[PDB]
Amino acid sequence: GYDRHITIFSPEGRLYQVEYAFKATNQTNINSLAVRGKDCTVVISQKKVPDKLLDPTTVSYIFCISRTIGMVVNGPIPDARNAALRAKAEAAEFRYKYGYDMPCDVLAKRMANLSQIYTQRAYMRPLGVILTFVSVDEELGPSIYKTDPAGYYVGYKATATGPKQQEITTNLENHFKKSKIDHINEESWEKVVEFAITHMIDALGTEFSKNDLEVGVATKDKFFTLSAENIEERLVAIAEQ
Amino acid sequence: NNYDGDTVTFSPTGRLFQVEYALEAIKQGSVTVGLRSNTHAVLVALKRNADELSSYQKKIIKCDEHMGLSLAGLAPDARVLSNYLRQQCNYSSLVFNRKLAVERAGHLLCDKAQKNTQSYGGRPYGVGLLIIGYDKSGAHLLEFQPSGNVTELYGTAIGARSQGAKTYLERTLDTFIKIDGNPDELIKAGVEAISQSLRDESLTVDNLSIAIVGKDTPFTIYDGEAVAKYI
Amino acid sequence: SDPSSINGGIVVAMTGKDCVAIACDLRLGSQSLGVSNKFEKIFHYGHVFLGITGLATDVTTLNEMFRYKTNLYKLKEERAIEPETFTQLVSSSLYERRFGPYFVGPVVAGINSKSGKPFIAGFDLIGCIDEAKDFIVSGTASDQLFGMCESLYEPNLEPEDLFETISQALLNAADRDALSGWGAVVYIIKKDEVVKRYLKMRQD
Amino acid sequence: MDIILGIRVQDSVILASSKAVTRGISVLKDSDDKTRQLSPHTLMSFAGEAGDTVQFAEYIQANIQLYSIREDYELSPQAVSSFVRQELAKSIRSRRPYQVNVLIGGYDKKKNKPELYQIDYLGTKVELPYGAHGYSGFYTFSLLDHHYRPDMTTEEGLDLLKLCVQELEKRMPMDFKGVIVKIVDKDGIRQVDDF
Amino acid sequence: GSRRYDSRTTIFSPEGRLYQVEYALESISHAGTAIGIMASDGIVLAAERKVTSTLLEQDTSTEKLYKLNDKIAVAVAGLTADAEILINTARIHAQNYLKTYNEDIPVEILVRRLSDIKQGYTQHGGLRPFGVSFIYAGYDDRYGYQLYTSNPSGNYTGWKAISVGANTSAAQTLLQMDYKDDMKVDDAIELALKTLSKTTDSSALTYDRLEFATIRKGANDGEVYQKIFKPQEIKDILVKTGIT
Amino acid sequence: TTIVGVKFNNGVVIAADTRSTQGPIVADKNCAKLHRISPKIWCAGAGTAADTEAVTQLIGSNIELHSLYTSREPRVVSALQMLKQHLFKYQGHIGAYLIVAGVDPTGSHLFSIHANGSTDVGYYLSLGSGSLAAMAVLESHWKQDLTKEEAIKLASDAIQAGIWNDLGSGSNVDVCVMEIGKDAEYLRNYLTPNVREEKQKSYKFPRGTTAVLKESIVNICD
Amino acid sequence: TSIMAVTFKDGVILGADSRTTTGAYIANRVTDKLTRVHDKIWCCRSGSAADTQAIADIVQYHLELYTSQYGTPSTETAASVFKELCYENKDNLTAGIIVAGYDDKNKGEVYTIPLGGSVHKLPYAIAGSGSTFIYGYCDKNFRENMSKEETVDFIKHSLSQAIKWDGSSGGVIRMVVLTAAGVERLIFYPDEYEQL
Amino acid sequence: MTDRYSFSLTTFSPSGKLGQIDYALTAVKQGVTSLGIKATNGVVIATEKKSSSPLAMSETLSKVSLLTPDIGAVYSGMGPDYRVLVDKSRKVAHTSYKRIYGEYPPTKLLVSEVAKIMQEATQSGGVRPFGVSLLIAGHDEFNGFSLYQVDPSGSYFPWKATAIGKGSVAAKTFLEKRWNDELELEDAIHIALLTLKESVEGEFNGDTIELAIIGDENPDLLGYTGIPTDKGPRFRKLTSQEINDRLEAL
Amino acid sequence: TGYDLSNSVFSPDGRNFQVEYAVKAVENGTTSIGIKCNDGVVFAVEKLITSKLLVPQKNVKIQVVDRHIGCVYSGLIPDGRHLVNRGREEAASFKKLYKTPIPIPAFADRLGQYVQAHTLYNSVRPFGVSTIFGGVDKNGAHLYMLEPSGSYWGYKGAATGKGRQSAKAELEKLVDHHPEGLSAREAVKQAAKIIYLAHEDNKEKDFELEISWCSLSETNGLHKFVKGDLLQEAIDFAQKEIN
Ligand SMILES: [Cl-]
Ligand SMILES: [Mg+2]
Ligand SMILES: [Mg+2]
Ligand SMILES: [Mg+2]
Ligand SMILES: [Mg+2]
Repeated sequence: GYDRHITIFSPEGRLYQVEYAFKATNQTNINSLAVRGKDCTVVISQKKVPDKLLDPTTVSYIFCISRTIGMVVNGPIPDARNAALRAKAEAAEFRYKYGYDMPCDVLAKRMANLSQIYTQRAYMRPLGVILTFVSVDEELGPSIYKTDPAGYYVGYKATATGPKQQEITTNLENHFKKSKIDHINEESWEKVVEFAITHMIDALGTEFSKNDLEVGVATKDKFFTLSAENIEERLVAIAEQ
Repeated sequence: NNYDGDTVTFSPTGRLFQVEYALEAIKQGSVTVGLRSNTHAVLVALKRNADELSSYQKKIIKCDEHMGLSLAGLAPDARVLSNYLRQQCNYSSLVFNRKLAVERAGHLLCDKAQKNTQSYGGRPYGVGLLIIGYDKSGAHLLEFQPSGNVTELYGTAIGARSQGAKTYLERTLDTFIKIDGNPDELIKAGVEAISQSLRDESLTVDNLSIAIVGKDTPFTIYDGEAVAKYI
Repeated sequence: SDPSSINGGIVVAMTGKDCVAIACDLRLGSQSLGVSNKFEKIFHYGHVFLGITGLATDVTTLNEMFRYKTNLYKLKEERAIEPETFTQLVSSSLYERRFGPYFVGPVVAGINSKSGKPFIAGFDLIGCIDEAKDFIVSGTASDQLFGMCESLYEPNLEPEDLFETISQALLNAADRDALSGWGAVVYIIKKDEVVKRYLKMRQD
Repeated sequence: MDIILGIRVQDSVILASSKAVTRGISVLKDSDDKTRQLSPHTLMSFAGEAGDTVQFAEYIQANIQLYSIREDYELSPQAVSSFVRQELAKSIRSRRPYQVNVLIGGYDKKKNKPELYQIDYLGTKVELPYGAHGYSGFYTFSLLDHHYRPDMTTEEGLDLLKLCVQELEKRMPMDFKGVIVKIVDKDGIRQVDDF
Repeated sequence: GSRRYDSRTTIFSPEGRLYQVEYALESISHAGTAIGIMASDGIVLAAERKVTSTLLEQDTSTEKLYKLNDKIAVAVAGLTADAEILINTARIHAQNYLKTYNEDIPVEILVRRLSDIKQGYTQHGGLRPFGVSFIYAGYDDRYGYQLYTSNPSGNYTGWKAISVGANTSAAQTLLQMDYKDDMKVDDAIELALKTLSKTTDSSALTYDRLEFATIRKGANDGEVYQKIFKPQEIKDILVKTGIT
Repeated sequence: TTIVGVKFNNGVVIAADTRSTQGPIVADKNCAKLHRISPKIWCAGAGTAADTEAVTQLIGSNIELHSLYTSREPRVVSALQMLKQHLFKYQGHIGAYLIVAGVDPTGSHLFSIHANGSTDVGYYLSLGSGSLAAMAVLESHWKQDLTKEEAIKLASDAIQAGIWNDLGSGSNVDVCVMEIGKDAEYLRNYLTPNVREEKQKSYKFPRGTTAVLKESIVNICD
Repeated sequence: TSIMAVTFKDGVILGADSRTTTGAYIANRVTDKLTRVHDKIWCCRSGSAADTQAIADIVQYHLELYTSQYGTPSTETAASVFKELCYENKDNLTAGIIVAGYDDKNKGEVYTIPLGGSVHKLPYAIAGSGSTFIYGYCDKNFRENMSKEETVDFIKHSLSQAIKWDGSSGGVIRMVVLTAAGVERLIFYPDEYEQL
Repeated sequence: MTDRYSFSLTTFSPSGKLGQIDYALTAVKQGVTSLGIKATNGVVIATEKKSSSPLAMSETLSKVSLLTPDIGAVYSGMGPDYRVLVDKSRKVAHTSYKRIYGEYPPTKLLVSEVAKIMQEATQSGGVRPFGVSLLIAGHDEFNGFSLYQVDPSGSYFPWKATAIGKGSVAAKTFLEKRWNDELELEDAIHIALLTLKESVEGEFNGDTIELAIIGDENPDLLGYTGIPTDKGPRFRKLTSQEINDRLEAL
Repeated sequence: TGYDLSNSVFSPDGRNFQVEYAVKAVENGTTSIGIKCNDGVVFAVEKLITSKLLVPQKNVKIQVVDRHIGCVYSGLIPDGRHLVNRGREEAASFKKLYKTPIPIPAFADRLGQYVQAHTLYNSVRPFGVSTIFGGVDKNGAHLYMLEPSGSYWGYKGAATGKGRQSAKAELEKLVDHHPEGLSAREAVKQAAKIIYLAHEDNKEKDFELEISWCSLSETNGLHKFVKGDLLQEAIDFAQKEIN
């Protein structure tokens, strides 16, 4: 069945290469999670450095796409970096052509359209990645938009991605059922990060040191990643609680 | 097996079968030998004929005044690669007034051969070449294989039963390496080396092809009556 | 060497009460030499009328082009093109040759078949739409036509009156221009009849 | 080049074309036929820039002959003249335009009418009772305006043409070495041998 | 590389047939039947729609009969979308001819170019052919009234009467039976419907499952008029010949 | 042309005269020089009439597609950027001199664009042949903190200075007001201070004055 | 135009007049010729307004993309991007640009890019039509490692003189201060600087 | 490198079927139900917003899209394919019509352009067909209101009313009983809402239902005043609240 | 199945088997390592002496890129050269536009994106090499290892080829026993040792050692080869420790 090697329809109207691209999404065995504060958007991802020979600082799946947009990737790193370089270029071009900063949701749509093309054109393979874009949009406020190999995207109140994503998802659904609102009603991003890590701990049932996590924060007019020490400071606050 | 349809396909053990099959055409090729001292470098090539009415195919091609090669395998492929070399030697002279280093000639051939091993529609070259030359760092011998692998040597041989000559040279090393300032002795050591690869048939006047380059000798080719002196 | 005044010619359009009129001379010359006295400058595509002055080769080319485009329009849209729409098509088409223009001064005239409104418009060689309630002028005697129209014209003229006005505007403008005249043609256009009259004029 | 004339009478089109080919201060030839048969009932005379004239004429001829073979049918004079006009109208905006003016004389077998078309290098087409290109027009148009009638015979048209050539021989500054005259009618194309 | 996934749409079978053309013709044979009949004073085009739903908009619909220019129409059998690609091409080609020669395009010349396009898809470019067969009804002043058919092979031929789509074998025998040369348009109209009536895969032929057109000399003197019948007019002509 | 733009409290206003010329001749007495780029971004144009119209329409089209694509109200800086980069690419040969103004989610904006592609920012701007007459008025009467009604008055005064003193400008004043939180209001022929006086005489001819040679009914039907 | 950029103890200061001119008509008397291509890399623009804007927009885009991929660009890098554009398109550009920025390693740096698209690293730079009149003044009064206030005075006095003699120059004197502390905009009006 | 797939990936099988088009329609079959109904003074198009997670904000995903101010589209099948078709459809309305004639295309012609785009993915080299069926509802001055279905093959048909996707066979039968040629717009909205309840299993409210109309011109939605011939878009997406009002009196 | 016959095809587990097959060609090659030190990086490689006829010191395998970056690789040699040629074009283009020589992380992504691009289409074959590379820039020393999938990370120490597991284990030692850092001259010795210790996994033929290094202090941040006295001194240190 050659309908399983390229992106043409199978007799049941399915694209097997797209489906198998989703399965590569979990190749790295990392889970990621994004939530929104009042003033901010936080994204946390597990950081797993197996080899002792690796320089831990160079191992990351969070990217600074633009001054305002951050992106976390679930999938193998080569495809991840391919996607990050493209999104950086598209965000820079958009700013040049249209005179304002590319909004998170528009970049998401653009990267999704690019992915859709790979599902329809034979010579291009899908990228085996899922892209979670975060920012504090100047019109829409805190924003999370996520892209997959199908070319599908949508905005989220909060989201999770990875092998244990369903655990984290229901954990978060239950919080928002309870809280009655669209976001974490918290003043500082410091406490939203704390929320994010706390509910990842509950859902995954694991403890984290400062080198087991990776954190990206989006505020009005910058997106930045935290250091080991910024995270350690954050883990301590969670402990004294 | 299933993985030998084109150059763009690896086998599960990580082999490139079209490249290996290209290598095989070399092995079906008539033997040729190269070896060098510190002052000269020599090519000897046993030429092959179709039958008794036919000419003996030319195996040695001049690339510049200070460089040239012998071939074993597909001859038109040698014509292409030698022509490319001719152009590169030419470009070096016209642009930089510089004679192309034999080592650079090696790298440029490696890089040309390699492109055909990674792209669809292409095919690897089906010829092996022995490149000799005298440049600004002395005499040189190079072995080109169509996998793109190029190797600098004191001596070697390629083609049918090249293993006889290659052993001989491996023994003779410390002798022929110091045949400095004597052309006809280095040639003799090549004709002797090539004779280790003969069978049922031996070297004649329209059979043998010798080329030599070195310190005060432009790369030149000897055939016919001019090689009788060596049989 | 001024392409718009090699051949000569004029076109004028005018609105009246529930009617429009469009008129042109018949001259085609090569500078001083008059060549043809039969060169009409007004064409129609369905119920939309187009007059074109300027370089005669471009006049012919554009007619052939707008026949082409309005024919395909009709086949795809299953209805005749309206004056407002044709005007836009004329403009797009001229601006498409922005840096190598057709040397023409086209004029559109007609009555919208849905609304019954009378409509006229004119264009520069490069596609600018000049819309007017009253009159449009074009050609080598455009100054003269402007002066004739600006004094002779009054709103809401009846078809037979409008005929006299537009004819007198054209005839007297043409007679003060070396490159215009040699005959005239006047179209009176109402909701669903069109009369074409050939005027008698001086032949020098 | 220089002189090409055409008159359409009752049942034929007559084309007259000067015989001189002049380069510099030398008349190189005095028997040049400035015409191509496009189809059996269509004739094209031409004048303009050296080289361009014949190259254009022959190119048109090839195209029309191709059309004839493909459809086993002769294109009408009106149809040919439009093809020709469009070719020149394209040419005028090319890198190097064809500087050629033409008269096309044809007999339409379906209408049983003769037709004369005058087209200049810009692609300016016009149907006429009589036509000319170049300075010839400045003498003949007024002469024909006077002596021409629409119902003249082929014989009367030839005499009218004789009047035109005589006037051109009198007042034109250059010796154009007479004309070759050709008649296009219901029976095709023939050349008048003594003019 | 990509060679693995190439069907080779433009190759000969060992018998010297064109696989894809044959299979396109097989596709076309399941399409609503279309008939053209040529009379001494006009041409009829009649075609059956693919099995209607009661909720389809019957009046503002066009699946079978298209206008090419004022003197030429076609009836379609096959993929509608493929047909529209070719129809717009033909419409443009007609206009280029008119623009070039200031004369309406002769029917055959338009037919040949469309057939030549189809042919190209069978010989080069590795694309699937157009799954369409046309009946061309047209008039020109050289041959008068003409009928042609063209199919995915890009071969075309002229006819007094012809059918395409479903049950052409049945239909062609029936036309052959009752057709005659001195026949008038109104007889041809009657023959066309009576033929569809007998060949249809439906229970009975109704106005809502038909498209109908005529090319008469039915206006004012030596001039031609195309009539794409409205639904109500098909209803009347179906009654006027007593099929309903 | 004279065209102007003036900022105020809660928005921006642009205005223009309505004269179009071919040399010394007035081709159009009431042409519209205020162009809609999007509902709340309007452009006043001077220069080559076809070019201002074409460039304003093209960018307006691309802005609509952009707005649909981004699910956002379009911004002036986008129209500004697209216009400037287009004009610059054409090295001045597209003779469009534009005053771009509008309101968007960012606020109210006022810019000008030169045919070569350079852009300005200001509280008051004027372009075209009459721009010096206009700018004289703006430099005399402009102040920081204008009401809507003051800016309209200032703008139309500036255009009047052009109408009366520049031979390149005349006829009427069009205005368009873009206020934050409201619909743009396009005030076509806001002022008509050049109405033709009654003619002394009627030149309606006695019927039959014109000599006719032929008549025929033209067939426009099928 | 009169424009300049001056390195000093704590960083660099850019200065410019505010006059845009078409012939003798002042199209803009409040122009901003000090343009940001990055947080702390700015430039002074002189020549064709259209050319220098189009160049700055392109450079800003290039450095934004550079940042995304490799972090903060050096001032030298910014000057190189300008040069590349100015040099390779020398036939179609009329742009005299001064590039000035602040690193933490390199402190204040000034690069000038004249018409041909050559690059020149200098302690300070003057350019634009008005600059001719202050070569004398600036050469005599510039010292290395001036304080912020001295540098502001040096620029204010210099441009005051450029504006005084060059009819093409005029309006306000704008300045941009580039230090470790951040980015400060200064403006000085005619009534202050005219009677220095 | 680059596209070496210059041959068709859709070819005729010996039975004469076009495999990929059939399979594309199968994906459309699996798609969520969507429908459209033509009234005498309007058209309604509606579908179910089947949210993927409850953490997703389904307002951010528009299944019903404005194409021109008087034309809307909805679909059944693959969402990504639809999204890019809408992008191309909006652009082609400008490039091949508005930039030429200075007005928006009539429904049938815009539909014709989309069909063409879809037909080419059925024959061009190295692509698969679009896995969607579109319903396009619109108005234009000379044809009035119209509703069109566009399939993966590129074929399109005008409808009085119809449905596509999951429960289309059932829903089409529902629509045959209820549709008459005298329906007012509010009557068709009501029928649309009834037809859609059949095929929706979960929650059924204005937050899970997406519905738009092509009806009267909306001057309040224009964004400006002063040109009396510009009257505003006839396309209007009903709000969450507007739908719930109609679901009470159901 | 048949999922492994064409590059860029995902298998049902979400793998690209052709890339995995490329890795087998890498694992089949000679051993090569890289050690990151205090202010620099060291590279060494095993050159199998096929025959006496190979001229010693004259089939060089370590390659310089620009003036400050070293590259070594194990697998298909010509594939590695092709990759370095590209890296040279990439570094030249970066320097041309931005003046400053290309930073190492920047350079790493250039190769990464290029190698990754050869896993996107069926019309190209993935790279049959793993490449160890790095040097010194304005932010210090960097060592990288890049694989046929396009995957790369920064390394304290790295190894590839047939002796990779031997070398890896030996590298982990130095990381544990020098947590405050390793000097460049020390790393040159250790490099030599590890290649000798890794040669056991390939001991049919005997071999020629080749070392290079970039050190801010020892080589001014430039890439130089280790030859002569310093090479022999490290060859000897290694000969010590295999006894
Ligand atoms: Cl896109
Ligand atoms: Mg694909
Ligand atoms: Mg006159
Ligand atoms: Mg310039
Ligand atoms: Mg001054």
